[PDB]
Amino acid sequence: FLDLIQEGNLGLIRAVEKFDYTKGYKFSTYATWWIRQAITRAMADQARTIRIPVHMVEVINKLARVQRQMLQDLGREPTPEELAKELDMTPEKVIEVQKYGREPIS
Amino acid sequence: ASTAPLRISFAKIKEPLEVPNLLALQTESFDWLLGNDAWKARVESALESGQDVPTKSGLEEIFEEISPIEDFSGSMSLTFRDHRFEPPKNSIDECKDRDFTYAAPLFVTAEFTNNETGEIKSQTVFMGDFPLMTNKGTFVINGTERVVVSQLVRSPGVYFDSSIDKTSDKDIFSAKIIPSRGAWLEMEIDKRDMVGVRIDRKRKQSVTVLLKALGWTTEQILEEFGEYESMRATLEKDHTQGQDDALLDIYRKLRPGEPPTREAAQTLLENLYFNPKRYDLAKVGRYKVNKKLGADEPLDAGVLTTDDVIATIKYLVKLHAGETETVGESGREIVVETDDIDHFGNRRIRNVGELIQNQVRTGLARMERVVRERMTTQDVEAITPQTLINIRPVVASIKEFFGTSQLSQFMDQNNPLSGLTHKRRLNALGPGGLSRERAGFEVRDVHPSHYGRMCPIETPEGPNIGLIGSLASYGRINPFGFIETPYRKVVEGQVTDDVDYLTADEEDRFVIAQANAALGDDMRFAEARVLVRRRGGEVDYVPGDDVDYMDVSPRQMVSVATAMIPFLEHDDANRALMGANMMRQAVPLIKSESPLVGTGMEYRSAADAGDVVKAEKAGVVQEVSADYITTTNDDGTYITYRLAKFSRSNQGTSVNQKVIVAEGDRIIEGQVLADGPATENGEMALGKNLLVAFMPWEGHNYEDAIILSQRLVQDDVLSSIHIEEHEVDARDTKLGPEEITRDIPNVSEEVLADLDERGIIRIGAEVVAGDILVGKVTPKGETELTPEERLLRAIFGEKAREVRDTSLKVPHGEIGKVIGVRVFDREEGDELPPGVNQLVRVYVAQKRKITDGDKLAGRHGNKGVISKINPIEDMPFLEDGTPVDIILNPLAVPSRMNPGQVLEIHLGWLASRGWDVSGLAEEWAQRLQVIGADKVEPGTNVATPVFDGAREDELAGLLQHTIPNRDGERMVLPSGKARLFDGRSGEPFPEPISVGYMYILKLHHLVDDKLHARSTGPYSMITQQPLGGKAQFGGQRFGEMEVWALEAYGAAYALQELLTIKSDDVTGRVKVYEAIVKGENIPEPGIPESFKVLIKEMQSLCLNVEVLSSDGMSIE
Amino acid sequence: EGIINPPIDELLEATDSKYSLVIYAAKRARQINAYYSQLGEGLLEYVGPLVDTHVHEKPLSIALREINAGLLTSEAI
RNA sequence: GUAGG
Repeated sequence: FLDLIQEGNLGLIRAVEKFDYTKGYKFSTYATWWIRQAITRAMADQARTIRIPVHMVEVINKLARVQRQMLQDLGREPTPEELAKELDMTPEKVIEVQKYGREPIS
Repeated sequence: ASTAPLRISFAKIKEPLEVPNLLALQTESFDWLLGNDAWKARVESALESGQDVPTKSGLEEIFEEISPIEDFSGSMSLTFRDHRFEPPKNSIDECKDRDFTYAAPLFVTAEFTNNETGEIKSQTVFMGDFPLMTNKGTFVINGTERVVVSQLVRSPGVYFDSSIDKTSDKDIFSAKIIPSRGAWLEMEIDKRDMVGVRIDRKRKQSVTVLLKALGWTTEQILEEFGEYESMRATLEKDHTQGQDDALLDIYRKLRPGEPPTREAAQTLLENLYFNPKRYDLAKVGRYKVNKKLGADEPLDAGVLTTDDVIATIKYLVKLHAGETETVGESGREIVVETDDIDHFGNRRIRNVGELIQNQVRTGLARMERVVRERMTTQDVEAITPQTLINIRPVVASIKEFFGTSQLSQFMDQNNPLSGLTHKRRLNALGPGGLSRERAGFEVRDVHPSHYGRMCPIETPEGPNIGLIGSLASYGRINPFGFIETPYRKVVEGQVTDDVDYLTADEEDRFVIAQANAALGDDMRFAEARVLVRRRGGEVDYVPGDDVDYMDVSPRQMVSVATAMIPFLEHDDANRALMGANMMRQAVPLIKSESPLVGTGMEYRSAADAGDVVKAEKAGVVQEVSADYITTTNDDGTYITYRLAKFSRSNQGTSVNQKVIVAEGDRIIEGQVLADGPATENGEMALGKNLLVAFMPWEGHNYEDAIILSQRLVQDDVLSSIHIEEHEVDARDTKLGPEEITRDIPNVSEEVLADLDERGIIRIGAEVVAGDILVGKVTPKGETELTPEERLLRAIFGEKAREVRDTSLKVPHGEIGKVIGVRVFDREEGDELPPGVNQLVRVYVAQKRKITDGDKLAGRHGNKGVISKINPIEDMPFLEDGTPVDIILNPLAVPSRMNPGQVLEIHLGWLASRGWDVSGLAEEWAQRLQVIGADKVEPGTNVATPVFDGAREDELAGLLQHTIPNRDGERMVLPSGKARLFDGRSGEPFPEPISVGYMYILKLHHLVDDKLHARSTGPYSMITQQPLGGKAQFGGQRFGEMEVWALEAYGAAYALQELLTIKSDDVTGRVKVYEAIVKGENIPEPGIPESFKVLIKEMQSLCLNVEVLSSDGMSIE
Repeated sequence: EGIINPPIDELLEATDSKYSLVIYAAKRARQINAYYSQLGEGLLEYVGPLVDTHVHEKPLSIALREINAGLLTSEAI
C-alpha cells in the first residue's frame, strides 16, 4: 500500500509538471488521470516476481475479468472454445496466458 | 425385534432411555444451517412438544443480518429476502470418482429498492456453489472425504477472577467482559488498592474517568457508590471532573499525538462499544450475561449498555467487599462469586453450522465492502442486482475453509469405529482458541463438570493430551451451544419415568444420585443410605429420600469407543485409555467374526456408522447377487443397491461389502442388508477371537512380545487386503507434449511384455519392484553426447534419439496384482487441470498375511509385536489335543494393573462351551435365572455391559458347571486353569495353566511400511545433506544427542566419517563410492559444505568472517 | 570366526591403551588392504600378511590376529 | 495437522 502511495506521488509530480490553468476545471479531474496511470504502471511492472511485460499484463487482467463475468452470468465453467471466442483469441493462446499468470509458491 | 442377532445379556438394571442417534451432532447442525425441510420439521415438532428450538435458519439469519446497503445519501437499498437450493448436478459417487466438490447452487432473490427512482427491481442471483453434507456427515471435497469437528471455546460474557500476589501480601480481584467478536474490555480492582479499566490494555487508567466520560454525573455516582469506601477513595483521589474533561483525557490517552475532539471521541466510543457491527454480542453472550449479572430480561439481542457496565462495576466491588450474597442490579438477589473458566458452564462448542456461518459471514462482509466501494464509484440507473454483487468473496472463503483449516480434517476410514470417533471428537485447537503452546496444566486435566458431557478416558496420549476429547454417549447439544445430559426424575424417594435434560450450570443446583445404586422391588430406594454428588464435585452421601435426579444409565460418562471394552471397571484408567485409543487403529480382515465376549452396544455403533448398507423400505428381496441386491416394496418401488467392491479407502484398505439377506427373506425398514469393512451380521468386529494361554515360553515372549501358531498364517485368520493407487499425468512442457506409449527407448523387449499397445499395463498382470506400469516418454532433452557414448554407439550402430524415458515404475519394495486402471484424456469430454493432456491411475492390490514384526493388541491396552511364528506342533497343547493359538507373558498383568483381561478370558472360555444351569438354587444361579442367562449352547455370544458386567461369583459358578466337551470331563479346573502338555519336549508341565478365548485385533502399524534402507539416493538442494523420509529414499538422522553419545566413547574417526564422507561433502562422496567398488582404501575427507553455506550467509550480514591460519592465510 | 574372536585383554596389555590399540591396528589394516589392492605394481615398501589368509577376509581381522600373536611392533615418532 | 514411540 505505502509503495503505491509513493508511486501516486510520483504521478502527481508528473501531472503538476504537465498542468496549466488553461483547462477550465479543477485539479482533481486532470491529476487523477496521471495518478491512475502511475499506479497502473507500477502494479503492472513490479507486482509479479517473474515479471510479465505490460501488454501481456493487460491480457491477463482482461482474461481474468471476462472469465469472472462468464462465471457470474452462466454460473458454470465455460468451454475453452467459448472463452476463446469471447476473447476472440485461439485456445492455444488461452492455455498459454492462463499458465503465464501464476504466482511462485514459497 | 430382528434388528440384531441373538446375544445373551448380563445386565442387572433395565435402561429406560435408549441411546440417541449417535451422529446427530453434525447432521442436525448442518440441517439448521441450510434451513431445509428437515430443520423446519424438527422446529415445529419441538414447538408442539414444547421443547425450545431455534425458529431462524442460520443461512437466512446471516443474510438478514447484512442490512440493506446504504450510501452516504442512503437513497438505494438491497434486500436479500429469500434463498433456495436445487438438486446437485453430480452424484456422490460421480463426484468422488471425477474429483468434483459435491455441491449445489445457491440462488437468492435480491430486491433493489431506490427512493430517488421510487422503484423496486427483483432478480434471482446465483451467489456461488455451496458444498453439501452427505447423509453420513462427510464433506466430499475434490473427491476426498473431509470431516469437520466441533470446537470448544470460552463463551462470551462476564467473568471474574481472584488471585493472590506475593508482593502485595493481599488478594487481587479482576474482571473481564469477553465479547463475541468485538474488542475485549477488562476491569481490575485493588491492583494497588484502587480500581482501573483495560481498554484493550492500551494504558493505565481509572474507572472514575470512564464513568465521568459517560453521562452519569459525579453526584449520582457518589449516591450509588457511597456504601463502599474503595470507590469513594478512588473518586476523591480523582482530580479531573466534568464529562468533557474526562472525555478529552481518555481520547488523548487512547490516541495521543492529535488534539482532543468531542465528536471524535463520542463516535469512537460508540463505534468501539455501542455500534451494532463492531461489538455484536452473540445471543449466548447476552443470555449468559443477564443470568450472571442478575439482570431480569434485558434486550434479547444488542451490544452492551451503560446499565450493564454499572452492573458489572457493582458486581466487582461487591465481590471485593467480601459480601457473598447481594441484591442484583435491576434484578433479584444473587450470589457474588469468582467463576472458574474450566467449568463446563462457561465452555461452549461451535458445531459445523456455526463455523460455516461465521466463514460465510466474513465472506459476505468482504462482499459488502466491495459493493459499497463500487456503489461509491458507480452511476445511478446503471445499477442492477445481478451486476453489483461479486461472487468471488463467498466462494473464496468457503473453499479457503474447506481446505487449509485445522478443524477441516481428513476422514479416517480404518473401520467404522474410526469414522464415528472422528465425527464426534471435540477439538480445543483452532483459530481464536486454545492453541498448542497456550496449553496449561489446568485446562488439560479433567474437571468435575465433564460428567455425561465428555468422556474422561479417551484422549490422545501424545503431547496434545487433554486438548481433544470425545463426546459422551448420551450427550446432546444446546441451541446456544452448551451440552446437556438426561436425568431421570426422582420424587419423594421413588423413581418417576420422565427424563429431563440438564446443562452444566443447572446441574449444580440439585443433588443427583447414581444409577449403579440398587433399587428395590418397589419404586423406592432399596437402601436408605445411598451415594450422591452435589455442588463442586463433592461426593458426600445423603441417606433417605432427599435426591431428585439420578443418572439414566450407568454408562453416561463413557464414550462410544471406551464403552466397547468389556469388564471396564476392573481395568485401570491408563490401560482403558490405551485400549480405547487402539480400537480405532484396527484393520478389517478378509473374513470378520463378531466377538464372543463383548458389551452389547457394538450393534448400535455399527448400524449408526455409515459403512453398513441398511434398507430404507420394508419390502421383499427378489434377486441376490454380489454386485447388487434388488428389493421391492409392497407399494411398488423397486430399489437396487450397489455394493462397493475393493474400493481404496482413505488410509489404503479394502472396503469390500458382503451380502447377508437370502432370497425370500422379509425385510423391515432399516434392516442391514450388507456388511461393510470389519462387520458381521451388522455387529462390529475389528478382530478375531483366539485361544490363549498365559505362560513364559523359551524367552520368545520377553518384554511384551507375542508368540502364536502358524495356523493363523495357514487359515488366513489374520490376513488383510491392501490396495495402492498411483497416478501419472501426460503433462505438456515447453519443448513439446509427453506421450504415453508402448514404444519406450533404450529398454529390453522383455520388460515391455505386459504392456498394452497403448502403453498401459494389463489388468491382472502381477508386478514387482522395478516393473513398468505405463510407458511415458519425454518429448526431448537437449543432448550433447559424450565422446565415449559416441564411440560406443558408432561401434554398435545405434541412434541416441532425443526422446527420454520417464515412465512410472512400481516403487521399490512394493508387490501386487493390478485390479483396476482408469484413464482420463484431454480431447475427450473429461476435463483435467490446465496443461495436462492425459492422466492414468493404476491400482495394485495384495493380500498381506500376519508375519513376524506385525503389531498385535487386545482391548485392554495389551500390545506387542509378533516375535516368532512356531509350527503347529510346538504349541503347548491342551489335554484333548487342541493347540493354543497365542501365548502371552503373565509378568505384564499385575505390573500393568489390568486384571480385566484375565476375567474376560475365563468368560471367553465360558462362551465357547455353553453353560447349563437350571434349578441349582444358588445366589448366582438365581441371578442368572432371573436375568435369563441360564441356558446357553456352545458358540453363542454373551453381553456384559460396561458397568453392569458379570461378577466373579458368577464366573466361578459357571466354571464349576461348564457343559462337558468330550468324554464327560471339563478341561478347565474350577480355579480356571488347565493342564498343558509340552509340544517340543513332550512331558506335561508341572502345574495347570490358565487358558481361554480372547479377542485380538491387528493394529495398522505393520512391518511392511516401516522398513527402509539406503545405499545412496537423492540429495538436498540448498545444502546437499540427504533429504529424509521413506517416500524419497531418505537417510536416518544423526542427532546432536547421538553425536554426544559417540563423543563419550572417545571415538573421533567414526564421527568424522559420519559428518563429512557419508553426507555434506559432494566431492568426497563419489570418491568414496569409487574406492569401495574398486577395492581400495577410503580417502581423506576434506571440509564439509554446510560450513561454506554458513560462512557465506554470515558474510552477507556485513561480518568479514575470515578462515585464517597461524601462518597467515589458510589452505582450503 | 567372529568379531570377538581375538580376546581384547591380551591386545590391550601389549598396546597399553584402548585408543593406541585401535589406531595401531587400523594403520596395519590399512597397509594390508592397500597391499591387496596393489594389483601388481609391486612397491617394495609394502609387505604382505604374515599370518596365513583365507580366500575371503577383511584386512582388520588379519591385523588384529597379528597383534594378538605379537609379531608386529609400533614406535611413536 | 494427526497417529505410533
